[PDB]
Amino acid sequence: EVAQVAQSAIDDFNAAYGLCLDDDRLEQWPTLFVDDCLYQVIARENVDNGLPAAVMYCDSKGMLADRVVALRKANHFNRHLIGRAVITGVEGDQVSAEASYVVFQTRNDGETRIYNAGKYVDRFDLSGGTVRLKSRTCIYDTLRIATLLATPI
Amino acid sequence: EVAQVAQSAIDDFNAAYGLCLDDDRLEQWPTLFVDDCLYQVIARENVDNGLPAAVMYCDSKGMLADRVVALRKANHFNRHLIGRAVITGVEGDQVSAEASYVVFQTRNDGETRIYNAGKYVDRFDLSGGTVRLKSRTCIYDTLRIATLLATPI
Amino acid sequence: EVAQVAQSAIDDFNAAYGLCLDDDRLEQWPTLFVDDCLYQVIARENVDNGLPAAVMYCDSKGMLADRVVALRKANHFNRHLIGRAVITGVEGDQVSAEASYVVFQTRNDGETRIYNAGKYVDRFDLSGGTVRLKSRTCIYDTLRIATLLATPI
Ligand SMILES: [Cl-]
Ligand SMILES: [Cl-]
Ligand SMILES: [Cl-]
Repeated sequence: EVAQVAQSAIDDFNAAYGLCLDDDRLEQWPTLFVDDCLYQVIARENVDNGLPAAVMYCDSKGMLADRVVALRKANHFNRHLIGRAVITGVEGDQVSAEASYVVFQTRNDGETRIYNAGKYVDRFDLSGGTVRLKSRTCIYDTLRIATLLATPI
Repeated sequence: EVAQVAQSAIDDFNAAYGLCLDDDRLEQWPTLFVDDCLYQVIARENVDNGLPAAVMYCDSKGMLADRVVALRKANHFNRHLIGRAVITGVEGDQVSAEASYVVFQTRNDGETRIYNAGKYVDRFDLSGGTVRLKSRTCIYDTLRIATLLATPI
Repeated sequence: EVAQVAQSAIDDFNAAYGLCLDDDRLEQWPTLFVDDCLYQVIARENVDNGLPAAVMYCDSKGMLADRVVALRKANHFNRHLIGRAVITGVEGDQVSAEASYVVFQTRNDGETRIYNAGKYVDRFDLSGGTVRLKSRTCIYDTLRIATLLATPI
């Protein structure tokens, strides 16, 4: 029962996380994390390098918010499909999980292409009747990724 | 418990809806709607225009059935992946929800391409021990879409 | 309740099955099947031919293991997205189900492409407090598929 509850909570979180970004409700995105959080976007191969280079990196909620503010100030259509989560550990109301994802993007030419494929590797805080990310690492396969005014994965 | 029940009902509906179309069981498709229904397929940008042009439009079950009949009479391989649904409102046994989707298509050259990416915006009727669409709007990103003898999204 | 239990078991199985292959934990893959199993990969159109040609075929766990051994001995990045399962029959603790899937692949040029789209047609053994495949047929749309040292779908 407790397993089913955490599974559903995390899968609901991921569905709403994808729709928040795809709908361009970027202001909601930082609220899905705890204040003292970690969000990063790193290439699959870099997750073995001595110095894993993140191409997007936020080590506080303030940095998440800074990104949303900048994206609004210095103003494609995105679509996430996120797989069902695999829970990989439970220590009380802290739950680790992973879920595959693909972000599809449609630009001005009108063709929808695969923009970024990867998997989320997460630590969720399920305390206090809520579901928020303590840490999310987007471990990605696709080489080309936006480096200027990039919308979150 | 009631939330879990509606969530599961809608996610089961979407899984079976995608497989019905992909398997070419087109005769089942109109049965997934109530009689006095609305099905439409509209571009993301048109959902702000003064006159949102739908490229596929049915305002009764009779129109759904008319499409299936025509597709059979005047005879690609499709594959849907549908995200988990986000329930956006509940008024008794009427439930609104949204779910991301991508339809992949394989034509005679054998390459599988992204045909149509979007999100379903739905009103479900969960009354009377059943799950049927009152209305489904497929809000889509991908520019090119079939305009002759188009299979439903 | 029993329906919800089988649904969750199968959807959890599929999530972990995709991640096992994508993570290159190929040694886990044969363990997801019973010993006297059937795994095959067959083109959609061949599922009507008098002699349906399978392009990947294993009729025991020994054959599954033989493939993993060969892949290790004679050494792309893959990403599965698997749809929610539709349960198509239940005879005690043997359950038939189907689920759409797309395997995305990223090769040396760095572009992520659609490698293989299809649906799983499965017979699950849910006896003895466990979830294992009795048979899985991957019925696929995409023409080009690896024929040398192919990683499982
Ligand atoms: Cl920037
Ligand atoms: Cl027509
Ligand atoms: Cl081989």
